[PDB]
Amino acid sequence: VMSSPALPAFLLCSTLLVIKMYVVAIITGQVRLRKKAFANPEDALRHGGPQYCRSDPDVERCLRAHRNDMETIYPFLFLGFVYSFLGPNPFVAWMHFLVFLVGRVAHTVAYLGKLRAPIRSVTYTLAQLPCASMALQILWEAARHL
Amino acid sequence: VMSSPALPAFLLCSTLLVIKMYVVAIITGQVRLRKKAFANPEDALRHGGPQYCRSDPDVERCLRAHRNDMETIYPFLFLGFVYSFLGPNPFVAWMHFLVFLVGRVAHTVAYLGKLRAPIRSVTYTLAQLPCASMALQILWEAARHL
Amino acid sequence: VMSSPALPAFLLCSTLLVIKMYVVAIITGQVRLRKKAFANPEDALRHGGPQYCRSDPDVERCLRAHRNDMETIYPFLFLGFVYSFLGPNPFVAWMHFLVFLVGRVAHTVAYLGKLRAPIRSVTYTLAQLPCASMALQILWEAARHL
Repeated sequence: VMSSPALPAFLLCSTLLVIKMYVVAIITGQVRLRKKAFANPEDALRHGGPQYCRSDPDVERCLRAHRNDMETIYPFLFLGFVYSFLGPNPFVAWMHFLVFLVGRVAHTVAYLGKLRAPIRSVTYTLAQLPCASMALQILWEAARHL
Repeated sequence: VMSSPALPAFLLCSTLLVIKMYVVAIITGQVRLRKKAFANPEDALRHGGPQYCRSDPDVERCLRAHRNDMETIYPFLFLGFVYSFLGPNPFVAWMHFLVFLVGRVAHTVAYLGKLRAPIRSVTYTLAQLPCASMALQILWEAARHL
Repeated sequence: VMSSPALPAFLLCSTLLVIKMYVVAIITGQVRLRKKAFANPEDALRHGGPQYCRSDPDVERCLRAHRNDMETIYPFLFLGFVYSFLGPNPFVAWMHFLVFLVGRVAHTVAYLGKLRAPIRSVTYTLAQLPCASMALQILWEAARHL
């Protein structure tokens, strides 16, 4: 965890984000039960009948939040790990990681809370700043070693 | 592959899971051809006409299985790799990795086989146990290094 | 970046692919605005009214391209990283990585450009060759260390 001074910060923020995605998956399963909206007939028939094999607007929203996480956290997991080893200023580094962690946690709150536009979209942009900063840094760093 | 005693177990289980996802992608393409259900008009027009640009319940099921894999295996790939280096008891470690591998392989069998509830849901929960165990371990380990 | 001779090639191709996915996300947001097709009512109400909470065929296509990237680049990110450390012939290695990079960049061009079948499907198969080559190599390498 100490092979770079930035790596505990990265691993802390990264695993909190993975746990955070795990929390989104739990919430999705609870909305499915409460609105009785199942994607599979074998699920619906178990919970009351085939008419519960149906889509629901609130389940659809949960699925959109999880998908957006996969579009952003998974690249951060690669980028921040590699960036951790480009020996960033460990302050700047956890600033990157913390900005991303705080922005992504805020993103999920704005999506599932149905918060008015443009809250969700602002949080997405903030989180992408450290990632973009990290990807450019890694690119020059790798490019100049070719 | 030996920078930690847990790492061959992790890499073996991890790559089997990646190959397993690759197998799910192959199956999806075969259902699309057999039911003639294409997502894109350029695909449909190539296979018989625009009326084959259509959704199918069995293709939809394949897409749900692949998506659930992305929600779970990809975090395991990060978590199990990092956990491999927290020097777990290499028995416990491959127990984590094997429980996850066996549970996820069982999950895909239950989804695409249309197995009665709650088989698919039980397999998902078993696989998430080692991941949750791994994420908590990594969190304390990184937190205490900050 | 030099802990293996294959690793700069891998990191260069990998981050270009991550940036490439980031570009796909940007394009998706622009199609949503131009066709006025929003997935959330809080978004639609902000851009003209609830009738703009609607699906669009061109937004749907962008989402399919991003999803396919997640199915393929994310495993490459794991596989190519690990393969980088199995000390491949650094020529073969960047050949793997370059074939994947060039194939995946071509895949996105064929999807969003609505190119006639089977262009998109050919590019997907080319990119999967190095990944399959990498996964088999990692599997034997890890299996024989168990």
